[PDB]
Amino acid sequence: ANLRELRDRIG
Amino acid sequence: IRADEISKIIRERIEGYNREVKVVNTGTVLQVGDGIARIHGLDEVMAGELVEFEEGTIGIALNLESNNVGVVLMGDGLMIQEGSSVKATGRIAQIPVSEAYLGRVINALAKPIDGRGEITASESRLIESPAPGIMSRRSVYEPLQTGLIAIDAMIPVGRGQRELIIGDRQTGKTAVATDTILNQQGQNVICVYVAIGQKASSVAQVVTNFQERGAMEYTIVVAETADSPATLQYLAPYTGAALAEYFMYRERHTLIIYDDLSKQAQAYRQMSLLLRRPPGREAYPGDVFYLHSRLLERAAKLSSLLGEGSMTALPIVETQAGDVSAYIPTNVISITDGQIFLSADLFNAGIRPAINVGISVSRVGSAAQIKAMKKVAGKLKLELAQFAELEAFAQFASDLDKATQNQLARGQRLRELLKQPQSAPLTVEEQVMTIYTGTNGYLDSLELDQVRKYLVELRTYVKTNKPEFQEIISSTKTFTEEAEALLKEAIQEQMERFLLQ
Amino acid sequence: MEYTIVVAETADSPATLQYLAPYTGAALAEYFMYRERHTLIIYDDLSKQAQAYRQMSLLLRRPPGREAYPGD
Amino acid sequence: KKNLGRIAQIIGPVLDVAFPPGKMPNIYNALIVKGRDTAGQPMNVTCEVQQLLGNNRVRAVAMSATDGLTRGMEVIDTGAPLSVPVGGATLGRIFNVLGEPVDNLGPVDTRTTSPIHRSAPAFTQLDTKLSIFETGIKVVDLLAPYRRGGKIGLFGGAGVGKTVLIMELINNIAKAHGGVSVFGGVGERTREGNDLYMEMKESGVINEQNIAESKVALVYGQMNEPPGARMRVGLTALTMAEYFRDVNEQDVLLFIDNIFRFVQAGSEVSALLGRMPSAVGYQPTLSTEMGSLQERITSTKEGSITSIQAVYVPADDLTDPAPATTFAHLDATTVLSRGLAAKGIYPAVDPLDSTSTMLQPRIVGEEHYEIAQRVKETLQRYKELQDIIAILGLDELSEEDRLTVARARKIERFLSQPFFVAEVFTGSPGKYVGLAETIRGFQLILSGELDSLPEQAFYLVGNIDEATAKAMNLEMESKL
Amino acid sequence: KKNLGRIAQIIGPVLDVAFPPGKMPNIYNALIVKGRDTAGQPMNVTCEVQQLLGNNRVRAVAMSATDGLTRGMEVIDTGAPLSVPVGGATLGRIFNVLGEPVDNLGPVDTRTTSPIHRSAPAFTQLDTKLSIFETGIKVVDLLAPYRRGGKIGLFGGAGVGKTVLIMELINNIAKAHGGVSVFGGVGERTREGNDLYMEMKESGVINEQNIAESKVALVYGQMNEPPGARMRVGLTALTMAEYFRDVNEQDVLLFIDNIFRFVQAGSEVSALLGRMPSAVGYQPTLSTEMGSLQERITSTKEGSITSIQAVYVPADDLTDPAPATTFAHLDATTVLSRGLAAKGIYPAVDPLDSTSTMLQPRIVGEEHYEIAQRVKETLQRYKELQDIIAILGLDELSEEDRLTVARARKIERFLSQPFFVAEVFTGSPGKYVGLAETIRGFQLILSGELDSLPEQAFYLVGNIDEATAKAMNLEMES
Amino acid sequence: VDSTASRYASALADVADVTGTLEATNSDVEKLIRIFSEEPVYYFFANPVISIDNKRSVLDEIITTSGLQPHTANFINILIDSERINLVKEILNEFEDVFNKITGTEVAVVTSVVKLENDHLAQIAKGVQKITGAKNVRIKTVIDPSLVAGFTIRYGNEGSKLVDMSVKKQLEEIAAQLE
Ligand SMILES: Nc1ncnc2c1ncn2[C@@H]1O[C@H](COP(=O)(O)OP(=O)(O)OP(=O)(O)O)[C@@H](O)[C@H]1O
Ligand SMILES: Nc1ncnc2c1ncn2[C@@H]1O[C@H](COP(=O)(O)OP(=O)(O)OP(=O)(O)O)[C@@H](O)[C@H]1O
Ligand SMILES: Nc1ncnc2c1ncn2[C@@H]1O[C@H](COP(=O)(O)OP(=O)(O)O)[C@@H](O)[C@H]1O
Repeated sequence: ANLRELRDRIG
Repeated sequence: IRADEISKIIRERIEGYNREVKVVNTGTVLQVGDGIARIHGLDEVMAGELVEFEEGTIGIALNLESNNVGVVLMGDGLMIQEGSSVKATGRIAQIPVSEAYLGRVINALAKPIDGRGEITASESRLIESPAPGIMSRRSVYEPLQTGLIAIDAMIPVGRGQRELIIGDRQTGKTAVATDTILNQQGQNVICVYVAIGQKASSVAQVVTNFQERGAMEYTIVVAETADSPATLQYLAPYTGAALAEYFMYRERHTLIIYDDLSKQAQAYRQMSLLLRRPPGREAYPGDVFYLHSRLLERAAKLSSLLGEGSMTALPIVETQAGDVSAYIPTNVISITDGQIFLSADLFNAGIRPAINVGISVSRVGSAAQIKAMKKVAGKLKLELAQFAELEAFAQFASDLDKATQNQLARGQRLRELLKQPQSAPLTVEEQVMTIYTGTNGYLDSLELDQVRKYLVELRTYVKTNKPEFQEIISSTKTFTEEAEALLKEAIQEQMERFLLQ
Repeated sequence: MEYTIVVAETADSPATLQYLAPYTGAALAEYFMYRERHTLIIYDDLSKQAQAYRQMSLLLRRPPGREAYPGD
Repeated sequence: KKNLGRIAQIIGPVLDVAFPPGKMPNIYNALIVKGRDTAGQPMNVTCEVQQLLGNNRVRAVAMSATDGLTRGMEVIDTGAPLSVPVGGATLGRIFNVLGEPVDNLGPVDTRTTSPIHRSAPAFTQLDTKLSIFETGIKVVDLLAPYRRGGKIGLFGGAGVGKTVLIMELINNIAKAHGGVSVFGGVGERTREGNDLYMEMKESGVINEQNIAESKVALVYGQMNEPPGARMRVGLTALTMAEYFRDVNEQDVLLFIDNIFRFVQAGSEVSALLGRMPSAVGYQPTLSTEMGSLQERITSTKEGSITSIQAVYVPADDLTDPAPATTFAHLDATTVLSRGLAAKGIYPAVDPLDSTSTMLQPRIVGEEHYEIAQRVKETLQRYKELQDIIAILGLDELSEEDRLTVARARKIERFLSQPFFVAEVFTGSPGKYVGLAETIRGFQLILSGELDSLPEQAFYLVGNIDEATAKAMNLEMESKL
Repeated sequence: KKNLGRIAQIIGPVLDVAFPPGKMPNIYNALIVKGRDTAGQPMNVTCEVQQLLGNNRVRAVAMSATDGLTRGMEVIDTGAPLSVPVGGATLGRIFNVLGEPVDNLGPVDTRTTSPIHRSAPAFTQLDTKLSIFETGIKVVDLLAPYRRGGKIGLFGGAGVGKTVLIMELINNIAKAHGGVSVFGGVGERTREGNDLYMEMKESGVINEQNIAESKVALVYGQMNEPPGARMRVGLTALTMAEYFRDVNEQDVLLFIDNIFRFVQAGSEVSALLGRMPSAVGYQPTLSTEMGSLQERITSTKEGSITSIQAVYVPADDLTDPAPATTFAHLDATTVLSRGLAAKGIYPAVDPLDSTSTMLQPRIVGEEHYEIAQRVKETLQRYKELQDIIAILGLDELSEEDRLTVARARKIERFLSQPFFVAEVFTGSPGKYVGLAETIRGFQLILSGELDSLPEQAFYLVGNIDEATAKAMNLEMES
Repeated sequence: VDSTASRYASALADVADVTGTLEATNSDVEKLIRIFSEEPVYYFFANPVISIDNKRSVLDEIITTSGLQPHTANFINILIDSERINLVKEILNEFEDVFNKITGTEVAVVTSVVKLENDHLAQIAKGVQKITGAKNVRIKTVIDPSLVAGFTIRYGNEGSKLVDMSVKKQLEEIAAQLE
């Protein structure tokens, strides 16, 4: 869930 | 490339090889690693049987491999010598248990370590024992006075629950567990605190605060320092559970605190790696989940047929940098009845104790509260989640409605009444009167800092004025209408007394 | 369905037949394509086929690679 | 059968057993150890052989504990897989993986029995019936309709409301069913299984005064068990349900919780059976095993099985290989979120990620499909708007956009219903909402005629009428 | 005679030694091996037994360089663990890993030795007194007080201020603290082990003439030795302080720098001993390795050990297994940020990630704990607002929010303090500030009697009057 | 050399040293090597798809036809039931090795064009007895028309130590030519 939440913060 | 062929065993077996004999009664030592010994011989030994070395250090025959036995050590193997003989103890890892252990600091070896004397216990119990099944259990239906108003209103822990106290570094977890133990001084529960792999100064500090607060007649402190091997640390919570499990079989309500469980988990990771078992995610074994399950499922409430002696776990797990996605936090969350997550960011922000009420779970719910608190704390945690989520959004706004802003104020008053100081227990009478003064909007007319400074004086006021409130709430456990009328008069006259101020 | 062939090998099959099935679809489409006739083929999905082949490799002690998928 | 196999190695839960070179058991046979316990009496520790190793030694898996098993014990082949009792005797009895009655009642009628390991039905014996059935939970009714006879997953994390939802779903469906139900507990809290047993003893579906008139059979392989029990309780329960649908030919139900503990048990025992580790630590035999288990759960031309199973998701990551595998073998999937969980909206079903195969124009009616896709539309609009209105502010949107924000903020609260089993957790009497009421509520909320109601009026209300009466309650209290 | 055997293998610093069959060396017995040099006979290579491999063979990590070690040389087992000299001889001397002088002076007493693998004092022998130990730095004095007798951990990345901080703590403390202070240099530069020595010698702490009255012992496992030596210098310094604390009853100080190298030593040798790798790179026996040092560094009723130590967190990661297992055996952590270092507020102590077990109102009183609590509250309020500030700025806030942002912007600068050591870097000479005046400075900040004067006034000062006179001074130079 | 095989060979040498039957077991394993030099009988015993009772029977017929003491045969019994049968050729090469090592019959090889007599063999025998501590020094000779002037003597645990007095001078010269 770390990479998904990091991608979503990027977005 | 393969062990058990060390050219002295080969001649020992080649001198007689017209035979089918067995050498069950003895066994030799082939390797002595960093706490794990490979044994040749022992052609009858169980998996888990206690095996004693030539020095006199006992061990457990964990891995029963083909021709040789990989035995772990319940001590430091500095004086083991290879080629020397081992034995079989015949019993499978029992510790003595009786009601003379109460108040004494014990090793994981179940031998006392405060030097206060040797302890006597006739009946013994295995350190590993199966959990009670479905017939010898019942629903959790008694309360448990933790003393903290936040947990006792919003995350109701009851007698027979296992509430994981999960958190981060230095965020108040052991403080929560110690207040839970120290509060019980008139309820007759047998507290057990198994300190696994903690700093010895912290063990002595906790036992000194215990013996100064008077809980030396309750507890047993099953504490070993960091200098135990991996095996003693891995075994310690099973010893603590054996003691408390003995007690709850004797229809006494107990309370056990595992502190921590990631320390037992890393201890088990050591032995899974030094016995060359395969590692999994983050080099943990696959079966550390089953380890925590077999340890943690032993705590529940016994049925009406087995004396109804409950047993409550309160395992403690720290999370590095505040996550859950790691292995051992996720496992212990999935096993326990709910979890209490303590956030260090609400901790540094004055909110102490720092219970993040959003993601803290109580799986037993208001069937673990008395009828009084069950009435007044009916829809409390959910409405507080709503107030927190709409206060987070009302910062994205400029102008609001007065109705919702008054709602934000009342939610702030509910938020302010739940900060409980350390070593300051609230009783259930104090708790329910505080929460009735809170949830009905009797606080919405004063300033923020005045909330607790008003509430403590009101509580002392009803202490010294209305014992009929105490008797109604205590004897009958139900929030009747006469008590509510008493409380409303108390709030009104207290408001006039502060209006004089 | 007057022209569509649908080869299929569901999840309950071994990894062997899941690995095989797209090649049988490809051989049928190859044959019909070599009869001077235009064709089409749908693979659904290559992820399940790759998981089947990865399991077939890791069971045969072929060395694992990136995210356990073998080097093939 | 009738050989004498000796234990040759015990690495915890796995055993290595050797046989005389004449007879050797088949894969998935059932060994049984004539060992001894601590008191010296003969105790059986049942086992399943998972692997032929060569040099006339095979590798077993213990269905019970190993503490007390000695290198030099004797085992007896049964020449069969683990047969489990079936019929009308398996009704109202708690059952282990070993087919033994765990509840303190007498034995079971073992003249009719069935082996655990069989193969899934043929392609021609699958019944293409796509009928819808009204659940009652407003989200589960409207947004994600459940297929009758088709598998259904409750994907969720830890402590979001899977078990509450599946217990309330039993409370709703089983009493209004037309057949038998079976419950298989695979790795759950023992006290929660006993909570279910007591709540169903008082809910009459056991009717324990007269056995075999019960309508539920309970199997439990929970968390305090060695990996064999958890790895095979799903197969035991599925064999019971398969008997109930194949010989009786009646609609059966099968609530499987928790299936992630089944896969985890497989991986736990699989790392030690010699297999290389797959992705992040599950077994290499993941997908074909979930096929060998799931594809037996199917509707058929004799009697359908609707299988509401609760799938755990580790770390709330649907990427994880066990949810990634489990998604394929399910029809009507439901995603339980943590955001809506701590937000207060229970049930925490994520409206945008929960998606079914039954929500169709030609399967679930025109007005339902239009209203459902429209609700998902306006919520996707709000969740897209969120990271803008965070930093921008609320006075810098247009009337259509702020109207969308407020209407979505009503909708999200209205999809929260106080369950029957959650009265302990909410503080409200239980609710049951019809499909008609839910589509009426969303027509009324969306079309505009309720934007004068409070955005806490739709919190934990059953009908839109109850939302209006709660709105009157709130406003009257505030005006005093 | 002691039993002697031959080495069968050598894999770098890991030496596999076979013996005659009946007579085997114990665990942790040292193996003085004769070896061969180019000139003469070296013999300085020395091995301690870690494992027993069977077939009358042990495996033993070499403490010194492993070249010279030809396969098939005679290895004599001493019969005891590795035993270093201690008592009055080590004082004022720089020692090696095996307890041998490396400062090129006269031979020390080879008589009053003690083995390094002695066990920890029993749980009965613990003392339970909690007293604050003021050092004069604002961030340790207000926020996370250090404890007399408690182990104190300093964390941080590479070059974020750990060694200047431990040298400043030594500068303030070790002059007046009338007990021996055993500095231990494990895994750091020999330049530091030399500059410390030259400062000690020129100051007068180590007087060459009359080296007896020195009351400071040193030992150095630097960055030029095999992993065995950097793995055992910690235990060398530990027994060299343990003798003082046990027998002379002295309050002893201990300064280790930096124990992450002592962890990495075991993580480097366990991959050579063949043991299976644990979490991402380290050995499986990691926390036991930690405890086998840390639990022996406790205070008793006989004496005291206060152990300042630097714990280098690797790759600026705080949740790596070695700092993660270091965090448990400490009485106070003071983690050193990279952001506060790059932004110039030196020392770069992370304020609200610094924690001590002694910030309790029963120890430091009500007023001090109250002021500390409110300081941490305002700092976290600014920390929460930092994202909204960094993306957009400050005008979007309420006035009551910019009051906290301004107060914490003044605090974040007043948390600096110029060092008596680091004056040679910045140029601002060292200032010692008391606790009783740090509290009053922070009370004057939080009251609002100082919020009018600017924010760079508070930067790099000592007392509060230095900040007010700084504000009065920078309005003269127009 | 603590291999999987030299432990077995060292065990058999240990048994023959405590029993006093080493110099007999040397020719015993000479017979057993001329047994296991043939691929069909070594292939019969090596491959794992032949049942165990017939292996017992046929090795017993080899014993009753060649007359061996269980001092020798129990080794093969332990090997076959320990599935170390495919390492029998390695063990039987290391048996004479450890037997020469302990009983001191050290082997010395020479490789040259040599047409030698007892003299050069004897003097190199006593010289390597003095410098290597050979209890009994035994020679090995290889005829090689390549190395022209002198010889190439090897000895040690495996023949590791070398001094060649033929072409080493040649390589020193062609190396110091350009240097
Ligand atoms: N409600 C409270 N009010 C004020 N202070 C509190 C409260 N609860 C805890 N604390 C403070 O937090 C301090 C540290 O708590 P504690 O040691 O329990 O955290 P911990 O997680 O056990 O630490 P560690 O990470 O070392 O295990 C206690 O000394 C106590 O003073
Ligand atoms: N108070 C300070 N003022 C100015 N510069 C400082 C200060 N503290 C640290 N520094 C800078 O940090 C650099 C390194 O600090 P220091 O050597 O003390 O710690 P370190 O390198 O982390 O220690 P080690 O690497 O030995 O563990 C110094 O060059 C110095 O320039
Ligand atoms: N519909 C609901 N209404 C109220 N509370 C709920 C609801 N669903 C879940 N909860 C909360 O979740 C907890 C139970 O979650 P559960 O389903 O047992 O966890 P898991 O999904 O991990 O099995 C209860 O404590 C309850 O407070």
